[PDB]
Amino acid sequence: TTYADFIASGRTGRRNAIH
Amino acid sequence: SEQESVKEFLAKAKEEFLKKWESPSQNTAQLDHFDRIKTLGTFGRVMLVKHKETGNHYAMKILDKQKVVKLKQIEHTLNEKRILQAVNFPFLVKLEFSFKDNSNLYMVMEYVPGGEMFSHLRRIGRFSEPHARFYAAQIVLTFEYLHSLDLIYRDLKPENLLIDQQGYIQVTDFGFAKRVKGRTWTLCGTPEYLAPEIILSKGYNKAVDWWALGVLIYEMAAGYPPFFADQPIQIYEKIVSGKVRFPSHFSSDLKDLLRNLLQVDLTKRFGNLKNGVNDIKNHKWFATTDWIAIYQRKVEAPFIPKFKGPGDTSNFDDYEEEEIRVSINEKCGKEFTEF
Ligand SMILES: COC(=O)c1cccc2cnccc12
Repeated sequence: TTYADFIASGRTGRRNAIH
Repeated sequence: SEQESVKEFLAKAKEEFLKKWESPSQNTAQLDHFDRIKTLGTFGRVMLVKHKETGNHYAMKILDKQKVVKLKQIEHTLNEKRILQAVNFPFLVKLEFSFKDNSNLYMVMEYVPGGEMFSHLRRIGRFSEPHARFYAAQIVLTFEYLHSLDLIYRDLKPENLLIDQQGYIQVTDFGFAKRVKGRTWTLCGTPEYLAPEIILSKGYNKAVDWWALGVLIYEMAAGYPPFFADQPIQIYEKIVSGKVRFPSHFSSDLKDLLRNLLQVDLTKRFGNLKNGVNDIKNHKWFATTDWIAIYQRKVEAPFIPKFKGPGDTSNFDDYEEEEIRVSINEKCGKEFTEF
């Protein structure tokens, strides 16, 4: 499932800004 | 005589903002007015502090001047403080004091004890559509306000949206906010939330905030963002592709709103057409939204965060504590003269 793929991904924590 | 119009309301907001924009407050407290309690989040960090004279709790953002210079964020930091001290809206966090010392810049804001939307959203998985709509409506009104002042916000995400004791949103982190008429060019934001025209280095305008609202609504209602991957470059490839997939549980109204906010052609994007924000406010997905009642904060919120008293931080994660060191020599004084 898409949800399972998100939860296993590396970007489920707080996301830093970029600049 | 006649009741006030939206145009008259926004004109009043602009006059109020411009007075503070043109004559910013400076140096309105100092560090030893406060007791340091705990780090709430992390060029610096935000700390829960207690004001000695009043006993009020505040959130104090501390920025290391040398790290700001090294990260090339000087002008962005000057933007942040100049804008935050001039705005006034029910869903924008209030700056109470600002000051600087030899080492740091300080922005002391109202303490919003309910924690980040991010925390609640990840824990519960996803919000119901009525719940997501309640939060989205506050962002729609907030961007209507900000954009009328020629401000672009540029960092919408659940991490920056704090929940107050009434269950309403407080927007924090104006680090990329900028007052601009026409277009600007800085590659900044958070990868998941960048509009295609930012990625493509085209020049862009306030329509990037409406794209970001589409990302936020999608993430609130799905529990994951519309474009995700393990590396930002793969996120960017998905964003510019023009393709979005929707959960089967999304209503038809939600999908229609999102196809118009997550519209890669900024000239066709809701919020950026001739009717402006009213194309969003009048959309079917918002048909149950009483915009005046949201603005007046008289709508019952989907939930109220747990609160154990003043100074309670149970709705925030724990962070490693580090001492606040102030050098005996002034750093970067010239750069931050107007702060
Ligand atoms: C990481 O930032 C925060 O946690 C934060 C930032 C700005 C204002 C606030 C107000 N009450 C709680 C937290 C905050």
